[PDB]
Amino acid sequence: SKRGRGGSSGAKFRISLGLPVGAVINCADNTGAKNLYIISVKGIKGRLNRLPAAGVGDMVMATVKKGKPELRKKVHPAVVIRQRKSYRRKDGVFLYFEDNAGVIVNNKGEMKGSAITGPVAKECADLWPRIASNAGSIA
Amino acid sequence: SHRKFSAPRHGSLGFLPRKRSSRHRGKVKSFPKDDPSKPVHLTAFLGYKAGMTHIVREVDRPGSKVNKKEVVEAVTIVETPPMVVVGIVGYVETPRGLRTFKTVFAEHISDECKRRFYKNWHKSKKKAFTKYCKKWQDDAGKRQLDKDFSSMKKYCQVIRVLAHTQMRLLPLRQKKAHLMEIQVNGGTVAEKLDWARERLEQQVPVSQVFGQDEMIDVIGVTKGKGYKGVTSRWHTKKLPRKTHRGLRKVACIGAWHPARVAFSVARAGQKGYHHRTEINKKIYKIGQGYLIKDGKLIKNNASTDYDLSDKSINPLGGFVHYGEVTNDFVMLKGCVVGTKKRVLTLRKSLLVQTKRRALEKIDLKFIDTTSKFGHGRFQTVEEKKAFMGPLKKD
RNA sequence: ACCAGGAUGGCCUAGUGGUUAAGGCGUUGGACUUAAGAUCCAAUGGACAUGUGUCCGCGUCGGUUUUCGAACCCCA
RNA sequence: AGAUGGUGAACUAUGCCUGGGCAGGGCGAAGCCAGAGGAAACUCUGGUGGAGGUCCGUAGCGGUCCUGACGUGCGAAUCGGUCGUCCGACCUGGGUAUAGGGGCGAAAGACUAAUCGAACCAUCUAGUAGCUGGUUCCCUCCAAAGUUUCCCUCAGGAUA
RNA sequence: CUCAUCAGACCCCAGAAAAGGUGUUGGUUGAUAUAGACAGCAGGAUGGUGGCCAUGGAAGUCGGAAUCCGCUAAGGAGUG
RNA sequence: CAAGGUGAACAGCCUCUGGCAUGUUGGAACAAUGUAGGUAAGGGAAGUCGGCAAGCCGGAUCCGUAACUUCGGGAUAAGGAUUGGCUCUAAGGGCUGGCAGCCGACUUAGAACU
RNA sequence: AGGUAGCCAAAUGCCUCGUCAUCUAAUUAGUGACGCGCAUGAAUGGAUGAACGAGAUUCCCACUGUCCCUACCUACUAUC
RNA sequence: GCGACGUCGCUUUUUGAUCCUUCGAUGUCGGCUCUUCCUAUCAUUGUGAAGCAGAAUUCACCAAGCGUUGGAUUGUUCACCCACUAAUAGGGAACGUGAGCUGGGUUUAGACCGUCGUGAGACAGGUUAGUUUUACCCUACUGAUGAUGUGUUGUUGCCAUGGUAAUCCUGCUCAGUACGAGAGGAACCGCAGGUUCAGACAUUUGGUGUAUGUGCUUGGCUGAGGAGCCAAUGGGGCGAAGCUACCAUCUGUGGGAUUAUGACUGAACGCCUCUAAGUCAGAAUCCCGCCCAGGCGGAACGAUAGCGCCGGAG
RNA sequence: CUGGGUCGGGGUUUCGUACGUAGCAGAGCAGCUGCUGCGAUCUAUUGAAAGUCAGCCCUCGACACAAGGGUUUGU
Ligand SMILES: [Mg+2]
Ligand SMILES: [Mg+2]
Ligand SMILES: [Mg+2]
Ligand SMILES: [Mg+2]
Ligand SMILES: [Mg+2]
Ligand SMILES: [Mg+2]
Ligand SMILES: [Mg+2]
Ligand SMILES: [Mg+2]
Ligand SMILES: [Mg+2]
Ligand SMILES: [Mg+2]
Ligand SMILES: [Mg+2]
Ligand SMILES: [Mg+2]
Ligand SMILES: [Mg+2]
Ligand SMILES: [Mg+2]
Ligand SMILES: [Mg+2]
Ligand SMILES: [Mg+2]
Ligand SMILES: [Mg+2]
Ligand SMILES: [Mg+2]
Ligand SMILES: [Mg+2]
Ligand SMILES: [Mg+2]
Ligand SMILES: [Mg+2]
Ligand SMILES: [Mg+2]
Ligand SMILES: [Mg+2]
Ligand SMILES: [Mg+2]
Ligand SMILES: [Mg+2]
Ligand SMILES: [Mg+2]
Ligand SMILES: [Mg+2]
Ligand SMILES: [Mg+2]
Ligand SMILES: [Mg+2]
Ligand SMILES: [Mg+2]
Ligand SMILES: [Mg+2]
Ligand SMILES: [Mg+2]
Ligand SMILES: [Mg+2]
Ligand SMILES: [Mg+2]
Ligand SMILES: [Mg+2]
Ligand SMILES: [Mg+2]
Ligand SMILES: [Mg+2]
Ligand SMILES: [Mg+2]
Ligand SMILES: [Mg+2]
Ligand SMILES: [Mg+2]
Ligand SMILES: [Mg+2]
Ligand SMILES: [Mg+2]
Ligand SMILES: [Mg+2]
Ligand SMILES: [Mg+2]
Ligand SMILES: [Mg+2]
Ligand SMILES: [Mg+2]
Ligand SMILES: [Mg+2]
Ligand SMILES: [Mg+2]
Ligand SMILES: [Mg+2]
Repeated sequence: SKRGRGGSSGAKFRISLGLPVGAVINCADNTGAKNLYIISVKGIKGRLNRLPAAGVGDMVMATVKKGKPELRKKVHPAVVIRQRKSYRRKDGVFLYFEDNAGVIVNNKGEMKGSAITGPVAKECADLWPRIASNAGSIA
Repeated sequence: SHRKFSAPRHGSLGFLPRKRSSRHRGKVKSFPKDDPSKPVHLTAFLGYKAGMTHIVREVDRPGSKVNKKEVVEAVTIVETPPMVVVGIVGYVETPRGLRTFKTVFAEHISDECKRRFYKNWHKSKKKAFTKYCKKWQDDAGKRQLDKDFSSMKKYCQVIRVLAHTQMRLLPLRQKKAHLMEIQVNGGTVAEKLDWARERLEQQVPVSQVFGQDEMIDVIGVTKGKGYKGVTSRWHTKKLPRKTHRGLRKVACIGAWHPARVAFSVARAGQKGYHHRTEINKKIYKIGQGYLIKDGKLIKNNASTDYDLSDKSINPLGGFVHYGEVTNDFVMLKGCVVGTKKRVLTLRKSLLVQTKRRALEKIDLKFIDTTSKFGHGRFQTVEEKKAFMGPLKKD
C-alpha cells in the first residue's frame, strides 16, 4: 500500500473501500486541481474482474479532469483523505463523509499543495504525516 | 485451450460432500490427544446458541495501534447448563481402529436422557433401562459391574463419558436431552475410570471444563438454507443480463474430454445445514446462572467491574427467537455456526497456544444489552423509564 | 510462385527476312552576337545485359542466366 | 425438369366506381385592423387570422429495438413494453378490371388464396436416370476380378 | 552379465539419437615393474649463474632468443 | 349509440347504466432456475463490439434561449424559478327602468396564512 | 483525350494501425489536416448545405445494478 | 554467460504435406463463464553456480503447492500503450467450452463505393441492415428418499475408503548495521497488519421490506365526519423480524519419510573421495494428521409384544 | 395437579401524537348588537393512537383440550 521509508510501528486496519477506478473525487488542496480521476490504487494485487478500490489513506494514481492546464493530461500519485462509504473504526464506530476527496502527492508522500480544505480522516492522517500537518480538522 | 486470465476456483473442495448433515448435534471428530501427566479433565461440553451481542474492551497489544484502546467486538452467547453424566464408555485400540469395548450406564437415568432413546415418548410405556437398573440393586449385579470396570482398566486405552444436557432449565420447546460422548483426558486409565465412576449421576458445570480467555473449538451444524443455486451456494459470477436460459448458472460445466462431469464443478444443491468445526474461538466470558441467595434473585451476569449495574446477559425483550439465559453461559468472540437454539459442541483446542492473540487477557468493560428486536437504545428498563419518565401506562 | 513480356549511344525510343547500327534531345568544334540563349555549318559515341546453339555471317531466330515492369494468386 | 388443356385477384399488387372515418394540443404562413414613426418609398409595435405532403400525440394504419416473451406456441409469424406516422403520395368496406412466360409492381425478383427467379389442377407419365436403397427356401459341387486395348472414356461400356 | 531415486522384458510393433560415464564386466595396443616398481610417508633441489640480450631493476622465478657441463644417486640454466 | 369525476382531452385512473365470473381445472406450500415487476449503500460505463437494457427528463405558468441557416427555422434549443391546502382581494359580463335595480358564469392575476 | 474544377487513407487508399495535430492516463476508434490518389472526380454527376431521420459512427454533461458485487421483496410458474 | 563453421534430437501451443474417418450434417472466429491437467518455472519455498562485495540481475536443480491483475484502441487470436503488482510465464483438454450465453467478425437473400467485365455479374477490397430451435430419456454430476445384513428397533459410536486448503505481500525492528572507497545497501529471529482464497455469521453499519407495521399524499368511491377501499404492490417517508454484503463481523492448524542440495565415517584405488556397505541435516513437494463424508464394514448398549432360554421324534 | 394450544395481559419494538372534546389560537371572511358562524392549520388531552409472531420474550389470568386412533415388526 504505502511501502514508505517514513512509517509508524502499527499498521492500518482494514476499512471499507468506496472509491474504485473511475471514481472522480474532489481535490481538497490549493494545487488548482478540482478533480482527481482515479486510474489505479497502490498496493493492490487484485482478482479477476475486481476493480481496484481505495479507502481513506490509500495512495492512488489520479489524473486531473478539471483544473489548471499544466496539471492535466498526466498522472500524479494522490492520497484519499475523505470518503462517502461508511467505514468501521476499531471502536466499532461508523464514519463517512459527504464527499470523496483526495490530495495530490509524490512518491515520497509530500503534497504538491500547501493547505487542505475540509477534514482529513485519522486513517489518512497517521499514515501520511505530511498530510496531517496541513490538515485543518482531523477525522 | 487454456484460460487466459488465471482465477482461483470458487469454493473449497475440502468440504466437498455438500449435503444435509446426517447428525443434528455436532460430533467431535477428534478429541485432544491425551497426556497422562495432566490432571484428569473433560475435553468437551455441549451448549446452545442463544444469540449475539457486542462488548467494549481495552486491548493490551504492544506493537498495534489499538494498544490501550477500547474496541467493540462482536460476541456470541452460548447457554450451557451443567451436563449430567450417565454413562462410561471404554475404547480399545485395534489394528482395524478404535473399538467400543464396554458401556456402563448409571443406576438412575433421568427422563430427559430417556427421551433420547425413543422416537415417540408419548405412545411409549417408557421402559428403557428398567431391567438394566436392576444391576445396581443386586449384589451379583454390582459383582458384574465392578468386573466390567476391571475389564475397562485392564483393556481400554481411551475412556469417554456419556453425558446429557439438562433440557428443563432451557426455554426451548424441546425437552428431549442431548447425549454425547466426551473423552476424559488426564492420567492413567485406572484413575481416569475412577474419576468418571465418582462423577457418575453427577452434574458438571462449564467452569470445570473450560476457563476464561481460552481458545476453544466450536462444532456444529450450519443454518439450513435449502436447495440453493450455484450463485449463492458456490458464489460464482452471475452471467450478464442478456443471457437466454438464465443468468444465475455456471456457463461451462466441463470440457468435451473428460467425457463426464467432474466432481469439482459447482452444481445447485443443498446449501447450509453443514457440519463444521471452527477453531480458536476465544472465551471472552463464563457467566454464572441465575442464583437464589437470601431470597434475592441474583442475576447480574452482565455487570462488569466497569459497569456496576445489575443487568443480566439477556437483552431487552430477551433474545430474539431464543428465550432467556438463566443458566451459566459462555461468551465467545465473534460468530459461531448455526441458528438460535442450535446445539453447539465446545471442544478443548487441538493446538498448542503460544501466540499473543491466544494468550491475551480479556477484561470486559461494557456488555451491550439493548434490544435486538429493533433499534433498541437502552441497556436496562430502569434506564428507559428514567429517560422517558411516567407514561400513560400508569 | 505461374503465364506473358522488356533490357541498344549520356537520357528517351527505333531496328526484320540474316548482312544496312537509326532518330530526337544531349555532348563537342566552328559561324552569328558586345556576350549568352535562339539560329546556321559540321563531328563523335554505342560492353546491342551475359554466355551458348543455328547460320557463311545474329543486336535480330532458339534454349539457359542476370536486373526490371505488367496481369493473376479464387471457393470455403 | 419438359408439353397440352383448364381453374383461380375470398389473400395480395395496381387502376377505376361508390360509400365510411380521422380526440386534444404546439408552432403560427398569407390576408386584415389599429397605434407609432417617415418627405416619400415604406418601416417598427400590438392584435387578428388559421396555412402547412407542419410538430407532440388518441383511434386507426404500421412494426424500430429489446436481437425481450413464446419457440412439440395462444399463434404454420402471435404477445408485452418501447416505438414510425396520424389532413394527406391518409386508412378502410363493397362493386369492378387485369391471369401464368401472363398479370401487377413508389422496384424487394416483391405480390398473384400458408405456393412464386414462372401459381394451382388433371393428363402426356409407370417421363429418363452411367446414380443411392432393397431384392424372399435348403443342401451339394466348382469358383473369380479390380488387369490389356478402344470409347466426350475417368462413379460407365465394348474387348481380351 | 546386470541395480536403474526413468530398470528390463521377444519379427511386424507400437517410442529415441549424436555425445558422454574412475557405474560395472570383458577385450586390444603400448610402457614400467623382483637389475624390486605405483601410490603414501620423509630427505636432498647442486655450483658454472646473481646468464648474455630487453626491462629502472628480473638474480631459474614479468617476456623472447641459450638450453651446455662436472662432482653425480640427482637437479631443467628450472614446473609453480 | 357513447353518462359522472379528474384532466387540454374519445389519454390514463376510479365510478353510475348495462354486463361478467378471471378467460380448457381446483387444493397445499413458498426450494432452485425462470418469466413479469421493484428497490439497492459507496463508485458512476471501470461492464460491453457498442450506455444493449434500465435510469434521468417530462405537464403547465413566468423568464431565458447559441452556432448555423435555404432567414421559413433551429426551438419544448440549452439553462433557471414556480407549482399543495386554506382564507381573501381585484379585474374580465347580461337584462330592466356616465345612474339605479335585478341576476349570472367561469377564468386570470395579486396577497396573507399554513 | 491524357483526370480540369473540386474532394480524399472518405461508405472509395493495398502498403496501412499512412504522417502530423487534437481528443485520453493510455485510442488499430473519432475529428481536423497532408496527398505520392493499388484504384477520387464532375447529370456513370463533383463540391456544399439549413430543416428532417425508429439510418451509420465519435466525444461530453446528466443519470443509473451495465459493472465492482451481489443481495432482498412481490406476481405467475416450477414443486407436491 | 555465450558461441560461428558443422552435426544429433525432441515437441505438436506454427504453418505446411497427405486425404485414413465423417457430405440420409460431428453447429463453422472471437470474447464471457467454469473446472481440470502439463512443464519448456515469471513469481513464491529449498538450493547450487556467476565476470555473485551489498543491492540488483543472470545460469542451473528438486519443484506445477499456490498465484499470474485493472484498463484505452481493435470483432479480433495476435498486437500496442497506461497503471498496479511477488510476478503480471507459456500451453492442453474435438485449435475445451453456442440444447451455456453473446452474435461484434466471417459466410445466404437488401443496398453503396472502388477496381474488373459489352453484359448477367466477380473481388482472403472496404461499408451498412440482417430469425441462434428442443431435454420430460440414458449416463455423468449435485443434492434427496431408501435398498442387503446384524431377529426387530433405538441410542452412542469406530473408520475402511474418498475428498482436502490456505496463500502471498507490506510496515516497524535488526539498521543506515553487516557489505562497500563512496554512492548506495541487506538478511535471520520477533511484532503489527494487509491481499487473494476458504468456512461462517448478523451484535453492529448498510441493503431489502406487501409484518401491506405506521404516518403523509394524488385521482376516485362508500351522502358527510370517522373509518376505509380501488388505481394488476396508487405513489412516497420511516420501518420490526427474517434473509443478506470484505458494503458489517469472526476463524483459518501439526508431524513423518525424504527431493534438489550440503555433509559424516569410509573403501574401491595403502592417498583422496557425500557412496560402493553405513549415516545426518533437508524444503510452497509427497504422505498422514486437522477438517468433510461415513462400506452390501464392524462394535458396545437399551428394550423387546406369544416370545426368549433350558430337558422327544420326524 | 401436570402439559401445550387459543385468547387476554405484561415486556420489547415500529411509526410518530389517533377519534372525540376544549381553546379570546388561527391568515381572514360573513351575519347580528360584545355574540354567533365558516375556516387550512395549531395547542392540550396525547411519546398519543395503532401494530407487534404468524419463525420475538415472560405469564401461571380465562377457556376448552389433553389418559386417544390406525399399520406392521420375533432371536
Ligand atoms: Mg473482466
Ligand atoms: Mg495460465
Ligand atoms: Mg437473448
Ligand atoms: Mg435485530
Ligand atoms: Mg428441353
Ligand atoms: Mg377484391
Ligand atoms: Mg404531418
Ligand atoms: Mg407529427
Ligand atoms: Mg427474440
Ligand atoms: Mg421455452
Ligand atoms: Mg391460454
Ligand atoms: Mg405498394
Ligand atoms: Mg437481387
Ligand atoms: Mg458415371
Ligand atoms: Mg458407388
Ligand atoms: Mg387469474
Ligand atoms: Mg374459474
Ligand atoms: Mg448504487
Ligand atoms: Mg445513493
Ligand atoms: Mg470500456
Ligand atoms: Mg473490458
Ligand atoms: Mg435505450
Ligand atoms: Mg440543435
Ligand atoms: Mg488534380
Ligand atoms: Mg472510446
Ligand atoms: Mg479525416
Ligand atoms: Mg472512374
Ligand atoms: Mg464513379
Ligand atoms: Mg451422421
Ligand atoms: Mg446433430
Ligand atoms: Mg454435438
Ligand atoms: Mg524440470
Ligand atoms: Mg473450439
Ligand atoms: Mg456443447
Ligand atoms: Mg445455440
Ligand atoms: Mg453481424
Ligand atoms: Mg449480403
Ligand atoms: Mg416435473
Ligand atoms: Mg484420507
Ligand atoms: Mg566503513
Ligand atoms: Mg439490519
Ligand atoms: Mg434497515
Ligand atoms: Mg433489516
Ligand atoms: Mg426503505
Ligand atoms: Mg375522511
Ligand atoms: Mg384496469
Ligand atoms: Mg524432518
Ligand atoms: Mg546422498
Ligand atoms: Mg533424516
